Amino acid sequence: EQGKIFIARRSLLDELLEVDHIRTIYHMFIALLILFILSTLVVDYIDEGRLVLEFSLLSYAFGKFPTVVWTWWIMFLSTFSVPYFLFQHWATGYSKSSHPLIRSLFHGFLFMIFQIGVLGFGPTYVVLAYTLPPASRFIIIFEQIRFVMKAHSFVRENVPRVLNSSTVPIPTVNQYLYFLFAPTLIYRDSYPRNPTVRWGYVAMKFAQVFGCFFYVYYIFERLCAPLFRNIKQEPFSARVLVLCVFNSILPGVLILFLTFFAFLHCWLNAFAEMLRFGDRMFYKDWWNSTSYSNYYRTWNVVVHDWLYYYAYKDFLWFFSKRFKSAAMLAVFAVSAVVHEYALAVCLSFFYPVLFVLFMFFGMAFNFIVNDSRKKPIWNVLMWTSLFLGNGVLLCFYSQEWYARQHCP
Amino acid sequence: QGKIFIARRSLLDELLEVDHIRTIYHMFIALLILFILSTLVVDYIDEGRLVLEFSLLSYAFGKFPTVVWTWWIMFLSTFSVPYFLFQHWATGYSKSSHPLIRSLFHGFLFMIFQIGVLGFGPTYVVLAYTLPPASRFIIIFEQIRFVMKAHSFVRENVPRVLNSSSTVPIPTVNQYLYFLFAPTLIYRDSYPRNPTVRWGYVAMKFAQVFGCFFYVYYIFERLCAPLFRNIKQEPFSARVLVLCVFNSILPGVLILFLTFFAFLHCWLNAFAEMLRFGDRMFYKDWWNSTSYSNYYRTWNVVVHDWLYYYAYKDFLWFFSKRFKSAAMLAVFAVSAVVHEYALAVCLSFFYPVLFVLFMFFGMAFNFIVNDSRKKPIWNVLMWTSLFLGNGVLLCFYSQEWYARQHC
Amino acid sequence: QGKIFIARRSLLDELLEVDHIRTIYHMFIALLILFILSTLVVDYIDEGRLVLEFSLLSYAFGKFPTVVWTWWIMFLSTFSVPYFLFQHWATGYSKSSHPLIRSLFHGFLFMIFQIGVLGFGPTYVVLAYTLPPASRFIIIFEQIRFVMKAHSFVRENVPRVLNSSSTVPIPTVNQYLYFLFAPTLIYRDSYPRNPTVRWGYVAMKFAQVFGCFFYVYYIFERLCAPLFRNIKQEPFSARVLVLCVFNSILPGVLILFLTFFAFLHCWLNAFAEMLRFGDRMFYKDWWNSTSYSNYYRTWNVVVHDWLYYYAYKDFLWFFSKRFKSAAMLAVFAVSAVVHEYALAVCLSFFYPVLFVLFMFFGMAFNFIVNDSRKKPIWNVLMWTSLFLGNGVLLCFYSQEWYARQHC
Amino acid sequence: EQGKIFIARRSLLDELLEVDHIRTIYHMFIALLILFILSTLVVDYIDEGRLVLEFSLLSYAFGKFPTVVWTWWIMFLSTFSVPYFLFQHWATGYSKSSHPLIRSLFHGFLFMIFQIGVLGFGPTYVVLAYTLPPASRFIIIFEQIRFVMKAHSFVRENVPRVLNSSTVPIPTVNQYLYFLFAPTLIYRDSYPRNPTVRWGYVAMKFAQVFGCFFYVYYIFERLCAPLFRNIKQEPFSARVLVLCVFNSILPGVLILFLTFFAFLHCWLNAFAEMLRFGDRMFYKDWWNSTSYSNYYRTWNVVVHDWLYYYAYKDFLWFFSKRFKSAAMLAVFAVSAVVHEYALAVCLSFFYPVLFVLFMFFGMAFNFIVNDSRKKPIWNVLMWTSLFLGNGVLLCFYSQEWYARQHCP
Ligand SMILES: CCCCCCCC/C=C/CCCCCCCC(=O)SCCNC(=O)CCNC(=O)[C@H](O)C(C)(C)COP(=O)(O)OP(=O)(O)OC[C@H]1O[C@@H](n2cnc3c(N)ncnc32)[C@H](O)[C@@H]1OP(=O)(O)O
Ligand SMILES: CCCCCCCC/C=C/CCCCCCCC(=O)SCCNC(=O)CCNC(=O)[C@H](O)C(C)(C)COP(=O)(O)OP(=O)(O)OC[C@H]1O[C@@H](n2cnc3c(N)ncnc32)[C@H](O)[C@@H]1OP(=O)(O)O
Ligand SMILES: CCCCCCCC/C=C\CCCCCCCC(=O)SCCNC(=O)CCNC(=O)[C@H](O)C(C)(C)COP(=O)(O)OP(=O)(O)OC[C@H]1O[C@@H](n2cnc3c(N)ncnc32)[C@H](O)[C@@H]1OP(=O)(O)O
Ligand SMILES: CCCCCCCC/C=C\CCCCCCCC(=O)SCCNC(=O)CCNC(=O)[C@H](O)C(C)(C)COP(=O)(O)OP(=O)(O)OC[C@H]1O[C@@H](n2cnc3c(N)ncnc32)[C@H](O)[C@@H]1OP(=O)(O)O
Repeated sequence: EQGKIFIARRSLLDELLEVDHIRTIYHMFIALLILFILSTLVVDYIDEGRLVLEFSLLSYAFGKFPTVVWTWWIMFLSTFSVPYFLFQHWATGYSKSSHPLIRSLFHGFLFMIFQIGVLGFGPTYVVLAYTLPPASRFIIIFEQIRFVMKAHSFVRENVPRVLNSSTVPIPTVNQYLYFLFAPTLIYRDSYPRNPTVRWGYVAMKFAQVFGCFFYVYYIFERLCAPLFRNIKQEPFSARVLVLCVFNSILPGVLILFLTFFAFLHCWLNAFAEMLRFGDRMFYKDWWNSTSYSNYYRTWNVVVHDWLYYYAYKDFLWFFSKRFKSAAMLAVFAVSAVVHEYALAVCLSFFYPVLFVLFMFFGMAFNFIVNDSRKKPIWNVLMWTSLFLGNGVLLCFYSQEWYARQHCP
Repeated sequence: QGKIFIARRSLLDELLEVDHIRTIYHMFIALLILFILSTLVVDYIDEGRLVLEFSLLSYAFGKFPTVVWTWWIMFLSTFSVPYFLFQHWATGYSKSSHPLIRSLFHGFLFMIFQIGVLGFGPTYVVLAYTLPPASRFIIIFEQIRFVMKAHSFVRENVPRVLNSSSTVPIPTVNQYLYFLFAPTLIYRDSYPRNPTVRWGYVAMKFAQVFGCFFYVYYIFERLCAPLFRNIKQEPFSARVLVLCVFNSILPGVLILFLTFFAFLHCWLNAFAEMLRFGDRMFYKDWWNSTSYSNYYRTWNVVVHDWLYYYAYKDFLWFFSKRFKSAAMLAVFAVSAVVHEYALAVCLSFFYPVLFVLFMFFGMAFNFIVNDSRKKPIWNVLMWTSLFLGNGVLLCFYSQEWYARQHC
Repeated sequence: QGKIFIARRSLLDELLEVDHIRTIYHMFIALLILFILSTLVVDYIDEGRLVLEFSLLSYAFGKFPTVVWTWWIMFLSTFSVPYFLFQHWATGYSKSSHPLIRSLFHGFLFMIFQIGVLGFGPTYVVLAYTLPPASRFIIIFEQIRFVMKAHSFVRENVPRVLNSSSTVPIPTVNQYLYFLFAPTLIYRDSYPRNPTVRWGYVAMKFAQVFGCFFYVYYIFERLCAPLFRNIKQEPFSARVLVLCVFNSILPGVLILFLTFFAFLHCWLNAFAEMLRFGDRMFYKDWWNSTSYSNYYRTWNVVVHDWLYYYAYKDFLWFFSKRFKSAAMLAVFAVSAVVHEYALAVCLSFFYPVLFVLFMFFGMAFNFIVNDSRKKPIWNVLMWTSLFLGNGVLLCFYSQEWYARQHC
Repeated sequence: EQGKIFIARRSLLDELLEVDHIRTIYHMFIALLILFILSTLVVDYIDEGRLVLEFSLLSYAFGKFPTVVWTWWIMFLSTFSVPYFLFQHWATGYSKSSHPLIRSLFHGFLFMIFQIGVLGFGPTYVVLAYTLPPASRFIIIFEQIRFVMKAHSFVRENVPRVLNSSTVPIPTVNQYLYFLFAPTLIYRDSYPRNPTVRWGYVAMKFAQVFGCFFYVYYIFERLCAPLFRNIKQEPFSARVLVLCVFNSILPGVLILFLTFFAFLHCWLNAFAEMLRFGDRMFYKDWWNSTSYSNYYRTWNVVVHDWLYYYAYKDFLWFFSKRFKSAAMLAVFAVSAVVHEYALAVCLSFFYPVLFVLFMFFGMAFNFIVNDSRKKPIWNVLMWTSLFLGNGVLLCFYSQEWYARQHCP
């Protein structure tokens, strides 16, 4: 059935991390992390005297922070106010008059131009006018996509209701405000209250997300930054970009793992705890996934859920009756266009082949493990090829952005 | 009393096919192969040719034909003379003039065998040619194995015939040969028979032992041979010893895990598969262990079996069980002396305190994690202390070897 | 058609316990031990210390670790790839697109194995290091053994599956391993099982092989090494070659008898005893043989088995049986080529006429004693001609080697 | 029962030498003999040019041959005539008168003094007066012992007959003459005639005995003679007599084997064939023997038969009833005294410990193989000790004769 429920709970990691053997693997992992930190520290201190811990990169990336604070505030207030009261005025007087669609088309057009202009351009304008640095630029683009999807959902959950006729009204501002912070992207008025906020627990999760971000940042500064200088100096057509596409694979793996952990688990669980959300199914065991059709285990449930429900459904609805292939290619096209837009405006670089090559590689992997081929040789090969290929194309992307799209 | 076989599949096979752990495992193998491939193609581009040439291996293995002929001697000697002596002791018991003179003389002859043929033969042939400390390890390994199997083949049958009618059973040699190759150190005839030997399976396990030995070799050389030479040359001032302890951690734990795997799981399973042994209880889940007194979980059970059953029980029988703590101290002492002998003879260096400090460290760790603290903070601290302690103590050991004995 | 096992106890054991022959045997052993003791105590008094120091042995054995690793390679390779290839050929027969393309490709792969891995691998590894002509002998021995066992393991099963329902039987490998160690060269599963292995008996047989090898060594060195050096130095003029042929007779026949014993009786029985093989038909009574055409009595049957059953039968199948003589000539040719290859490669000398002249000599001897002459005069003349002929031809061979190739 | 019969036939070697495997061993043995001869010949000819074949030793040993011819002729005629006609006159008039033993004692004393003087001294006198060389001296002593035993047998076979009373007379001279050449030492008048004399067969046997004697002689000259020179020069107390007591063992074995073969087989079988004797059991398979008591397999049947029947029987008769040990020691003493006499008069040397030490060694061997010890280790040890010990004591005998009983 179509909808959203609250069965799964906690997460998908807190379920395991108290299974004895997995728990001890987890603790060994933490121990190796902390000993790697202490090793780098007290092996580049006694040898260079400085104990560097360079805080250069983020001090430039975060860039103009008060501007993103101010624009995020006005954007939150816009998304919190204008769609709410707009729909409020909308539904209350739906079929008192205007037996044709005139009222509908007109006000829906007002809403559409609101979204596209104010919520599409306003952020894009304030991010391309001041030539924002990517990190803060990424914050703005990210929150703008978030608010676009949340507004589309708040108006997708309630317009088929009022029209089927009593006439369901808009909900309380005291619940809309909450939905604007809920760890989800499907509007519901029904959210289960966990018993109590555990202030110690949310403090621990905030500590974990901040420590995870700082460890990500430190590993970056120490291992991915010097690579970036040495692809900074001579980037055009050296055959020694190979030297580092064979030298950032492992910290690329580490960054992937820790950014997933931090953002998809600690951040979301801490906000859930401060709000007592209840579901906490923010990710699936993506590593076990095998194929796209009917069996995909997304690594991000919120985005996959919104995507499926609000694009694929209505696309099979409108397009045709048996052209599933058309509708699936359509949801691929939607995801591709929005991802390319995000990454392009975020990295001042129009290079649209990244996502589509990602999907070709996903076809490759899924195929080489979806011929009923459980044989571990093929799983190991899939994993090596995943790591290697994502590193390869990451560095080719960084190269093309840095050399051929920098120099004439 | 008595050890009797039940279980199977070690722990790793059963544990792995749990899907999450199986994918963790495949990720680990992918990271290993990518690590070695990347390391290779990074130093083919920054140095020239391949930087792995198998240098230290040939110096380690050394006098191999010596070890093959001494292994045939030791094996043949263990196969015949403890067995022949025992079969001679066997038939004529309880017909003597004096009840025990036959025993005194006969057990004297057997002790002579132990201390001379297996106690001196191998150690003499290893200290004559001053063998390279790897093949020297092979020989001392085999020597303690054969000494323990002989002590077991006698302790498993002598008390049988002695108590009394046809009370004197003595087992066929055709079983003794099998036990000389069994994956255990308690003599038995009670070994079951998996339906077959799976040649594809032993092919895989032997390929796997070969690959893991090769890989530990690669890692060890490239990642701590330079550190070894540095701790050799200038070993006195604290700077380089700190620099070494704080860089001998990650490949340290890596080679530890890989050698534990390749030897306690893969090698033993290849052989037990070839001999259809059944009880593949070769290691308990070391990583979850708690403390010493009760419910200890050893990381290899065969030596733990022998130690418990053939030292603790018997020092109980020697001292009334009110001074059990005293009896317990001696098994500590036996384990200490045997390990100190092994390590010294294999490393031409008499440094006693290694094992006793390792035991004090294990005691401190058990104090950290036990008492049902179970707090992840204490467990993480225990793991960091284990890794770092193994590092620092290996390095202080290799220092006292490189410095204050070469100097 | 088909060889099937019946008999036992070679010939020597049964023949010996006839009392007269048993006492002849004990007299022989007494003369051997008295000969070596006397020889020793005569040259301890006329020279000083013991004159036996094992000089030429170490030069003969030479590159042993090379031969152990190439033996493991050859053994493993023979164990797996003929077997694996065959099991692959097995399951899918009679499902092909073209009836025989699968065969053409598959048999090509197997021929590739034979000629390259077993036809070149061992010969390449023997001619690379220019191995000493004793270990080189070990390797060529093992190589021809494994080639013949592979040809047999294929000729014993391919014609089975081919003729046609479940007509395709393919035997377990756990049997293939046993046949790779059996004392024969016709693959079978039909091997019986004497009740047990008799460890005292194999102890005796291995002590006996060791002693007989030692003794052939002693005799060979002391009695024809000086003659070897003399035929080396001045080999051209007839004087020393006459002097050598007329002194290479008695230790010649002695080492011949002793090596025949130690290898065809003792070694094979030790192994067949270890593997409980049963049919100990390892040699027919060579000394009573009569002629070639019919009722020939070979001195080792295993090679004779292979030769007859896998060359003569098949050249019958190639040429209609009216030119059987022509078919018979080819098995002569196959035996000649294989022996010439063995001897040349093992002795770095291409002298073809050795085997064909030995065959002409055997023909002349059979003409001497056969035709039911049976007169003791002709039999004695045959034996003198055999002993003397073996002597003279060995010496002309060693001359053409020492002289016209070193010169 | 006591007596002599004609069951066994041929010999004990002709029985085997047509068993296939033993036959081929025999032919290999002959081949090794002839090839050893050709080797010595054409390896000391091309190397020394002489092809020596020294005929020195026998030309001195045989010595005064016409004297032994003449004395053997007169001795044969004596043994052929005087005991015959003496007993003839004896028995014919036994109990016609002389009811007491006077006739008996008197004529028996005449016979006894005949034997001791004429047949004991006459040969001993003609061999010690001309100081005969051992070889011919050996012929004379040998034939004298032979004739003594034959006369004692001819008078032992017929005196208990005439006295038990008709009165059995002496036999025909035409049969006595035959008995004086029969290959035996127990007088019988009953000898089976084989069908025919095989002149080719007796020619072959004479060829075999002459070739055997010449091969014995050649091996002696070549291998035992140089040893004899090197114990000739410095014989007193060297410790290098050991060098050759460890260097004549094998040709001592060969001489033993070939002298046994030749004399006990070819000589006796050829004379049997020229006389068609019938028994031809001239030796037992002595190598298998194990002990003296009840189980001895003598290597010489004629002498063992005479010894037993004509010494042991009458010694148990006269001595006592249950003192078998006494009677056995008595036959040992008789054999010892006669053997020591023979060897002493033959080698101009009184050294009586040889035979008794032989018998102690025989005790040793028989004991170490008569404890039900079939184990081949003990049989091999017995054979090695037999060869070694007989060589040892042979050379100690030759030493003592040559050095301490030559020099003052
Ligand atoms: C740690 C990750 C490392 C990754 C490394 C690279 C690996 C390769 C992959 C790389 C991905 C890109 C990564 C970029 C990251 C950027 C950064 C961000 O944070 S952006 C977020 C990015 N995440 C996406 O964009 C999701 C990617 N995938 C998708 O967009 C969709 O999930 C997609 C297109 C794969 C979904 O496909 P469906 O909806 O189109 O198609 P259907 O399953 O195949 O077909 C319809 C059938 O499925 C049934 N179905 C679907 N869901 C069902 C359900 N829940 N229950 C029952 N039936 C269901 C339907 O009922 C129908 O079957 P009936 O006809 O009914 O039999
Ligand atoms: C190739 C040879 C190499 C030899 C190398 C050295 C080896 C060691 C030996 C070296 C010997 C010496 C060599 C010298 C050579 C010189 C040169 C020459 O040509 S000279 C001739 C020399 N040959 C002798 O002189 C014979 C040596 N032996 C003897 O003289 C006797 O044969 C002797 C003393 C051993 C015979 O002993 P019994 O007659 O004394 O004694 P009994 O068997 O032991 O006891 C009586 C019991 O045996 C029964 N008995 C005897 N014969 C029997 C039979 N045929 N059938 C049934 N019962 C029989 C009797 O009935 C009685 O037993 P109831 O009381 O009846 O139960
Ligand atoms: C990958 C490895 C990681 C390395 C990192 C090192 C960190 C430090 C840790 C360690 C590494 C050491 C490195 C050395 C290398 C060696 C190489 C080898 O292959 S050797 C293997 C182990 N090495 C030993 O040295 C043996 C272990 N040493 C021990 O301490 C013994 O195992 C010991 C002393 C603990 C044996 O046990 P107890 O002496 O503590 O026993 P009681 O105190 O008598 O307690 C027994 C009680 O338990 C009951 N019990 C019943 N069933 C039991 C059972 N199955 N096991 C134990 N107890 C049982 C009995 O009924 C009894 O109770 P009631 O008090 O008498 O009433
Ligand atoms: C200690 C040794 C002494 C050395 C001294 C040397 C002196 C000289 C003598 C030789 C030493 C050589 C030194 C070389 C070293 C080699 C090393 C080894 O390990 S190899 C071993 C032998 N060495 C060979 O070279 C193989 C023997 N060589 C041969 O000649 C073959 O054995 C050969 C050719 C004789 C095979 O037999 P066919 O070819 O003569 O057979 P057909 O003429 O076809 O007669 C077969 C007839 O017999 C019937 N038959 C029935 N059952 C039979 C059976 N069991 N055996 C044989 N024939 C049988 C059949 O039905 C057929 O009759 P139907 O004419 O077709 O009607």
